Amino acid sequence: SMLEVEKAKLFLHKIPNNVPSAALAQVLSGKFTLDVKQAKTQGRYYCAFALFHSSEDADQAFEHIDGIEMTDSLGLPQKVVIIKLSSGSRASIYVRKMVQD
Repeated sequence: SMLEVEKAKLFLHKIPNNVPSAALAQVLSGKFTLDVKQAKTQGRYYCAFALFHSSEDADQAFEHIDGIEMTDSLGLPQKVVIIKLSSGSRASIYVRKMVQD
């Protein structure tokens, strides 16, 4: 049942440190909770996990994400989505499913 929790997770990463993690909720739909990981020492980016109630809700939310669909070198489908920052600045963050089976 650990896997069904994991299949309900989206992985948000390459997030610049100037992005407040609460702003990550603006690019996701549905009902989820965000678990933010601390940036490494002298690190510039951080990542977060969005946990939904099921893999179906996670898949539904990932499809709803407004972002460019791409494939990384590992062959994983990922979406590049723009975060509108209150400073008029912006950030590109990457979103993919946690489990790629």
